Amino acid sequence: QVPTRKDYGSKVSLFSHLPQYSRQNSLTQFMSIPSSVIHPAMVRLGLQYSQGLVSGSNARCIALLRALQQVIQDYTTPPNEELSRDLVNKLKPYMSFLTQCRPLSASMHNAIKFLNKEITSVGSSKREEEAKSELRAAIDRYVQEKIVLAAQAISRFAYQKISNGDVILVYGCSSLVSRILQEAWTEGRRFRVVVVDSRPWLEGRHTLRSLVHAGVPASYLLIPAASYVLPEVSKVLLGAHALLANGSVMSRVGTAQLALVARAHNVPVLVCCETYKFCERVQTDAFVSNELDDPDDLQCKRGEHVALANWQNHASLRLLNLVYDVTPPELVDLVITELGMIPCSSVPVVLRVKSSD
Amino acid sequence: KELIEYFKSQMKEDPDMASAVAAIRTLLEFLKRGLRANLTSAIETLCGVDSSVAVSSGGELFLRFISKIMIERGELFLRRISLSRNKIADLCHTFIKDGATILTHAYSRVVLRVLEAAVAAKKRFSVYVTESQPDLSGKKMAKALCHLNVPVTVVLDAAVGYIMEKADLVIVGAEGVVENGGIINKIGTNQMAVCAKAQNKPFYVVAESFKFVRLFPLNQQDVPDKFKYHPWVDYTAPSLITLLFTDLGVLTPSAVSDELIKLYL
Repeated sequence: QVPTRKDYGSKVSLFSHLPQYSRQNSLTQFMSIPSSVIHPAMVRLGLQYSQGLVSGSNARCIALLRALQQVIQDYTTPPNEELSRDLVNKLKPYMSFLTQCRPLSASMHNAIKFLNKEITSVGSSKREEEAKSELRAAIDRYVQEKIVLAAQAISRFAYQKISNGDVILVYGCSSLVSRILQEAWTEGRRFRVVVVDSRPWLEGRHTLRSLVHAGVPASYLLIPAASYVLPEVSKVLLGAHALLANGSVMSRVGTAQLALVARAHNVPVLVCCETYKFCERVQTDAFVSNELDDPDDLQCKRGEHVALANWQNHASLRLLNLVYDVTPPELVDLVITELGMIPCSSVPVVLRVKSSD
Repeated sequence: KELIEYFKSQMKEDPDMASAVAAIRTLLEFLKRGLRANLTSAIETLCGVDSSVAVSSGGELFLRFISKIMIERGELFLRRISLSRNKIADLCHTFIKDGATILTHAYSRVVLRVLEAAVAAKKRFSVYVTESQPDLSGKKMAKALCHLNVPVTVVLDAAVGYIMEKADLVIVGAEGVVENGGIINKIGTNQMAVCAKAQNKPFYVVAESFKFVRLFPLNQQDVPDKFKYHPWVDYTAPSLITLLFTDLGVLTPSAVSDELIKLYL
């Protein structure tokens, strides 16, 4: 059986209901080396989630669908049982193990929902390997269109907005915004990018390398220098991880802050999100549902005087590094999807017209 | 009426001269002829011609400042008023950055003085002048600034919300300053200040010290009707104003109330 991981450190009194684990210890210390309860591709996926090797919001969904292809390929049918019920009952502890490794992104939630809807609608007269081929082909078509065709459509719809001679501000690491910047630089736009990064992940270095390798002139700075440079910045690109029912933008933790400071400097912000990453779930703060990272990650070496080394010996000391927040929907201007340029109030509209209604 | 004739002779001989300066010079000329104070009181009861706030404000401040040393008192008072504008330019022109986009209201010699002091310090900037048309005076401002060899663009009156996002600072010369820090000016100041506040642009007021009137309007109707006359006069809230530029220094809008409490009307 799969046990629960022990909560690490002293939690925030506002975040006592949310789990906070550590990357030092693993859950597979008390599991079999031939993976029998959990699928071996699923425990491989949980290891590359828990150690932080797959951090992008689209990369988690791609690796999730590849592991689901490896599970469905390694699926067998018992006697007098249907695939459309047994696969539903078997994939739930797999997703529970993946949730206990690392909290799921909403892209992965909608991927689980779409796969459950597809394996629910498999007919009883279909054979074993024929339904396996149908499910693998459905996953392949799904990842094919709703990654690369939506990415090309959002790239063209943002290419027809970015003009010549402007400056663009980005935050965090996202493959969609970086692909927009690369395909805007290659097709003829001449611009420079101000890259805003934040602690302790420091994931802005990835898109910094991606913009220098693409030939784009780049500028690198942090959250406090964004207030210094936004009087010169005319355009802000952002990478959204989830869009809610009210039009909120779930992204990295420095998103609503940067959008508020950009509106204070009259700089329009632009989030870029594909339509499968939407939510019928809604929240208004970063407190009722959020991911808790490592409390040992906030420490750094400024000289030889690391102060947060023995932070657990102080009883009145709390360590917190939030992953997700939400934006109020009156702060974000663009929502660039593959259907066209929509505002934030059109997210449940696109949910309705893409939910067969 | 010899007082209005002397006022017209002092105001029409120099078109670049203010009206309140000529009014206080007319009061001093009546003080040259007690009988001099009675003649000054008679002409200041008889000077009800100009509807500007600065004229009545300077008249009230000279009526307090007068109360054999009255002639020399008015003499160095007019010396301070005449030497005010150089201190205005020298204290105000240090804020304009290079390559900035200037937004300017209708014609006044004070903003022309600070722009010629700004180009005197080797600065390059573009100026957007609102046309401000109950009468074409912003065109006269753009003509007088085109002779200054600075890039000026005649802007339509209903485009101050159109060009606010590209004009980084808004410098407007006012013709009358009430106690709390608000200003009484030409009718298009209120919409420009509201569009600058909605676009977070710093709204600067460049006015002298004799324009400190002891009034307190709450609404657009609470300004007096004798200064209104299609109105010519609006009111700007002091929360919409960043700084003021007087001869006593670059002042926050809460400093005018301090000066008027220390002056006691």
